[PDB]
Amino acid sequence: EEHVIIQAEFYLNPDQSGEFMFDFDGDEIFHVDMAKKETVWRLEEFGRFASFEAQGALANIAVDKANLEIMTKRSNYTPITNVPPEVTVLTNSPVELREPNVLICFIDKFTPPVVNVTWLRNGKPVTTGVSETVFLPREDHLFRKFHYLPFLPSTEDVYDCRVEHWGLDEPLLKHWEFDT
Amino acid sequence: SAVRLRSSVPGVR
Amino acid sequence: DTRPRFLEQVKHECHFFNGTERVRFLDRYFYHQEEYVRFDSDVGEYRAVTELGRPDAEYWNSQKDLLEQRRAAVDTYCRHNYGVVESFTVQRRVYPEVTVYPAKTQPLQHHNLLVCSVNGFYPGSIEVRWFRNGQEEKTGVVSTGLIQNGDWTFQTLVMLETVPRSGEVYTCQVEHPSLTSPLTVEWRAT
Ligand SMILES: *[C@@H]1O[C@H](CO)[C@@H](O[C@@H]2O[C@H](CO)[C@@H](O)[C@H](O)[C@H]2NC(C)=O)[C@H](O)[C@H]1NC(C)=O
Ligand SMILES: *[C@@H]1O[C@H](CO)[C@@H](O)[C@H](O)[C@H]1NC(C)=O
Ligand SMILES: *[C@@H]1O[C@H](CO)[C@@H](O)[C@H](O)[C@H]1NC(C)=O
Repeated sequence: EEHVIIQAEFYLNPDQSGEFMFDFDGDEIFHVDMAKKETVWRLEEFGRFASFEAQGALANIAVDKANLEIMTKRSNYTPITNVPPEVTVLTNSPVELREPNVLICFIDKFTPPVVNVTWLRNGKPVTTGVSETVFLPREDHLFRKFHYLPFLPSTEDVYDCRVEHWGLDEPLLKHWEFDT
Repeated sequence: SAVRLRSSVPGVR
Repeated sequence: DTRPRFLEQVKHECHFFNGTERVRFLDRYFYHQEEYVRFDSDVGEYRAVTELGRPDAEYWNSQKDLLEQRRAAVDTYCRHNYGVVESFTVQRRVYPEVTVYPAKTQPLQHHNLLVCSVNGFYPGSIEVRWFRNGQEEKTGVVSTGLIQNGDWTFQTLVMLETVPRSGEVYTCQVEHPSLTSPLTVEWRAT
């Protein structure tokens, strides 16, 4: 195949979280903000060329919720087995002192799709300028997710991405600091 | 141009 | 929070071969990670994947209207959506930025690793090769592999283990669909 486009949905109990997104070759085209009932394009340019009626996603998620009820009963209430994430931290670009860069925390191969992620700078939580993706589907039907932190590289700062997941006994910290 | 969804189907109760 | 979790997933998949010349549609339902029922356009009806999906396959297959919707999906859904998004997905081309810098395998030793950092490209298909004085070096090459950045760009680091000698010129060469000829970056010792 040359390309694959997937409309991927999930609903999770008891959290009552439901997601709806389109994927092209492993990248997100858009997702629907369920609470705001709005289409969120992954790159802003996408929305100048295409549209999506967010309301339609809500109806599908409602069906998925009802289907989850049915399937939970059919399975004799067999719950999901937690699969803890693999976590990697990297930069967007080669690091140069005081040249703006971005730390990426890649959280991969996990389920259920619930995680707490914190960026730490010198052991302290930081939130200025941070961003993140929704939960993205994998071909093995686990999930992946990205978190981002713009930063100005210095010899004085160290960073960690701290990830909490029910499959982990303790939070996972992955470190980054300026090399040499 | 509008992206179209594919509906999800209610299962048997 | 130790409460048990229960997950339903649905993936409506469109697979494209040679543009939209050949298209396959899969309608897939999952409980946790277990696919339990699917419609494959190659077949034209729902089929249970596990015992859990048998009731749905029979029920859904009894709905002629539903089946005709699904049988038309390769056209009304897959080919349609391909047309809508192709200009910024299928046709997306972003050329790589290429940087070469030296590194060390062990702290005490002289620079003995050359890193070719290839950043920001799309799509994922890429070929990176190392050359020493115009001759390709295939030994001592290790890579991160292809890394998705999550923002419609990729990166990869391709390292060459080598002991640079004075006078030598190393070249990292990159081929990619966004390029019309190989992109090369040289590094000279020292
Ligand atoms: C993410 O962190 C939140 C805390 O804000 C966790 O939510 C709480 O978990 C504790 C532990 O069982 C419960 O007693 C609370 O009732 C939960 N809610 C709140 C508002 O505190 C959540 O479990 C964490 N998620 C993961 C995946 O670790
Ligand atoms: C649930 O229990 C019933 C009754 O024993 C059994 O027939 C059925 O196979 C069980 N389902 C699963 C998914 O184990
Ligand atoms: C791809 O599609 C074109 C028509 O657009 C056709 O001429 C060509 O034969 C197809 N390729 C193959 C390998 O069949």
